[PDB]
Amino acid sequence: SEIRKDTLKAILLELECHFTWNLLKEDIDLFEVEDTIGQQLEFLTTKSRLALYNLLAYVKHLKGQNKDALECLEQAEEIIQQEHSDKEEVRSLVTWGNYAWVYYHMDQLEEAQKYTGKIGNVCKKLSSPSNYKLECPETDCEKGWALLKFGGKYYQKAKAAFEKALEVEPDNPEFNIGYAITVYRLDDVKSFSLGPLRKAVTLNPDNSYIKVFLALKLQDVHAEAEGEKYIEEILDQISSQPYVLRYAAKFYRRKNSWNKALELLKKALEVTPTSSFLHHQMGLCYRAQMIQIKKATHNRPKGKDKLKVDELISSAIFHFKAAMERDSMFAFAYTDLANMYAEGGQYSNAEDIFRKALRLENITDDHKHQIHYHYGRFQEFHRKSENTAIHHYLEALKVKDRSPLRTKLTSALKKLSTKRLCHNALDVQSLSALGFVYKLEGEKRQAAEYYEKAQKIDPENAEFLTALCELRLSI
Repeated sequence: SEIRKDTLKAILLELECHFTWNLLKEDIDLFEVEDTIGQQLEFLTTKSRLALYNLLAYVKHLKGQNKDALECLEQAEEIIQQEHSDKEEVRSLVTWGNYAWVYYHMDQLEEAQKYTGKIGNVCKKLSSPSNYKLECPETDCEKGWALLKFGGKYYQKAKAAFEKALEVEPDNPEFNIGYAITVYRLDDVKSFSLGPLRKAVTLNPDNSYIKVFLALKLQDVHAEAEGEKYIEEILDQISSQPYVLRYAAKFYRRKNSWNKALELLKKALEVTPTSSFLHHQMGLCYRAQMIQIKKATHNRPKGKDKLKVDELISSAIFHFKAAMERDSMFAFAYTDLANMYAEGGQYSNAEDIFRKALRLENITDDHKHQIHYHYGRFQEFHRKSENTAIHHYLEALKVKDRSPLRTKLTSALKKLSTKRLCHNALDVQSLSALGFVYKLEGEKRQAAEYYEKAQKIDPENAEFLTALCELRLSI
């Protein structure tokens, strides 16, 4: 019954849980996010797992695995009853909301209704100003973690949420970890997060997770020795924790300690061998060492150095391929592989990989942006095909017009267009590109001038029509 389903849905929309927090699947690589959560769950004391489990449920639902979501929620509830607490029913609200939603998506409306009933009973007994939600620091914290896990588009939101929690308990250890981590990811380099991370470490003395990020930030601001002291402080504790291991390995990698990084990444991979992220990290290690050697030997490594370089290239390729095999949506692996091929002169291979990458549909717009950027670079400096380079820089801008890559893209587009003017009138490609760039930079008259020509050459082009229709609104 559509009527009953919508009637229930109206209530579901009032709840506080992952299903009402605007966490768009399009914004993430589902398999990566699932991998990340699984890694954070490893050998983690059960108590600290609640939020993870709730989030994992939502993620399993996003993957079309509602039963696995049920399993995750069963685990979350068990964690809740394991804490024996007089904050129990309150602590169960998110889990219950997720239950209600998951049962709704399984067309099992009465179950869902049971959970909305429990939630409503709790809200009424506590005389909440809302019928199906309850103002709660814990819930703000949980939402903070969910947002943070959905990536760069959500960091500001995450910060807001942690701050709300922090407004109630400013010295709560967990809230402080979430806030500090969020400001850390926002730092990507700035170091606004240094104070917050120091405080978070102070409030969580035996927590490896927060210390590794303090170490990474200390490294960022050229306080390497202190950071390394933190890393050594957590080494023994993290030997079964792939998630912390990979950041410790990152610290070592950035310090050029290749074998230390590889040692930790190998332990991590032994915990979670299905991980694309971990393979990709290994490949990055091999690659960085190879680059360091080529640099030192002025691009002519001899003897042992030569052997080592070959071996490193093969290892890097191996790991980027492993990462692609474990998650076809893991875009960084494709572009790193293709770029390594391109550097070695292997243009046919680079092209195979790039083409696979350009044909992926269900990846995020950020990844697509970057893929187009890299393929355009490949076209400009290796193929020497300025037209295709223009096409892809343009695509990169269309998909995501305000990123750290915006100036590179716009300047490159202007430069390549001007180079087109050396012997020929502008192609429709270059005209389109300049129209786009100038419209984006605010030069509406010039943009309009370029689109007029683009149109005159291609009269039925819907893009030029729409651009002109829009531009004629101005001034």
